[PDB]
Amino acid sequence: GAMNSSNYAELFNNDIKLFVDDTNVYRVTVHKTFEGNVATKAINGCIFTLNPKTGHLFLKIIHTSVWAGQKRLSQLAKWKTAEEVSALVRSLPKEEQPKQIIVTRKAMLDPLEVHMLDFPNIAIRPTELRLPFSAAMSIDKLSDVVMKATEPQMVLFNIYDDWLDRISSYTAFSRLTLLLRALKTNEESAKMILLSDPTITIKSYHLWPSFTDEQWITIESQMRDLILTEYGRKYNV
Amino acid sequence: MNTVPFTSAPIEVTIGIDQYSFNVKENQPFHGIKDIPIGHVHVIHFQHADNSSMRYGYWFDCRMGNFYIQYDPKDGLYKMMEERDGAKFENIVHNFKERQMMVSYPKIDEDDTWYNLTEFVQMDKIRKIVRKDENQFSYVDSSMTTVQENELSDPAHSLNYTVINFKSREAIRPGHEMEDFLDKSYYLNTVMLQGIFKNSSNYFGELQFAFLNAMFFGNYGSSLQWHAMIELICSSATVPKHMLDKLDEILYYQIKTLPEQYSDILLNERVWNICLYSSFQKNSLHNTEKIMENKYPELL
Ligand SMILES: O=C1NCCN1C1CC1
Repeated sequence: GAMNSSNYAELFNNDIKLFVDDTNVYRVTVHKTFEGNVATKAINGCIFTLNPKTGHLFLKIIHTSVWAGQKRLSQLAKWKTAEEVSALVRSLPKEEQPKQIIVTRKAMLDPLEVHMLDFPNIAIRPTELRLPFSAAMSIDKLSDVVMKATEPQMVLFNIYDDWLDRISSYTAFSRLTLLLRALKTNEESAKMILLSDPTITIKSYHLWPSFTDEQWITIESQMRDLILTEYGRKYNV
Repeated sequence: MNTVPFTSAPIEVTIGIDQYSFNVKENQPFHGIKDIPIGHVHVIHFQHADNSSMRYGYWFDCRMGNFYIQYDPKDGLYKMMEERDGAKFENIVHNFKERQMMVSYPKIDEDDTWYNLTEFVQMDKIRKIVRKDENQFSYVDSSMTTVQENELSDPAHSLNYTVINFKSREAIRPGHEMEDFLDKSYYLNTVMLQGIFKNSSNYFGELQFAFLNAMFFGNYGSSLQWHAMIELICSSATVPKHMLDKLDEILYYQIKTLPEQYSDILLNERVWNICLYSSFQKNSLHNTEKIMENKYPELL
């Protein structure tokens, strides 16, 4: 059934599973027209498809040309997401195909179920977790890969860098969701935390900085403070 | 005008004949139902006084044979049987009529209700949904499950309605996922009407039979089938104009005949609100929308 705090360790067992987040697929800027009406302009988007055990992130970039001449784009966006996830699964060797796909928004359930009818043994699940994957476009290198695209494209990234050499996939996921939650609540401060110290760099083949174990504990603490800080600034506490 | 005699009435029972019903007391001198209109299927149904559990009954067409009812004290129910000896049967009926031991099918001359509820229902199609080929009549009761219910357990006692499933490869053309899921016209017109039912009359017949089993027996799987067949039409953008107009008439008479006190269990809020207010056909069911809004405005 639905994925929640009670069955949270299931994410890190040995059954292949993917999270699918569609919140960055259809992105627009809203603006005024010369006549003073309002119009939207689409910008490039992306499907965020993540194996939480391995960190492998199948980022399917959605180029604005896919919307051309189409109506009801927010509805289309869900079906386009389901089409691309289904195509991804079909492209994988059988032993790499997931046994479950967890969608972060319940509105993806029917589009994905219909696109995956050919795969009756792959469970399509919702989740009660409020996961911060919309903030994926606050990861500089990821945002850059999406905005520069001139055509559809999907790139395989590892969202954990080399962390699994030193920590478990439970801890890596926890660190990821904390970083993304922070970037979602206050992107400027979060990014200030992550880069403030010019001696810690991001490798050319890495997304996040090369923190020692001790520095990650400092960083992680500073993100919790930020999230708590903002929760106060927000609610006045 | 045809007759279904009863050997006797040894247990107290409420007897239904189509949309009519009457109470018979234990060992009361009741010997059947006369003046049954020829030209329609009919259903004769039963609810025992001591155990309202299991409504049960028999679909039949008096043009297909001479049928009577006889209580079986071993299986504990009123059973329909065919009498092959035509002269024995005529003589039984004439005797019971002379002794005035029969109730008269109580049809008001003005009243087209039963026709309107069974317009497309044929006995031959009933017998394919309810498989028991040695009898000309068909038994249905409250508990019988449908083929589709059994997929999700005794196959010989099942209602073999046409399986409809909106999230199924049958309903969804590869590469037309979104189109076919949001507009079911392909599934209605190509898969179901052209492919399986052959014409809209057979589709309506199954829809009407499904409603009548839901109403008369409280058969839950029949109610599921009735609503699915409605939803498939309402969720299609492209439906022949004559089908929509006929559907509006069919549903009107069904909603009109429904017991007011059973509306809570016989009508699916989601399907009806979707069909009348959100679907492609939200503006095509004028008679049905008007009676629903005046009779069951709570559901909506
Ligand atoms: O890990 C990173 N950072 C962004 C580029 N690179 C992947 C594409 C090879």
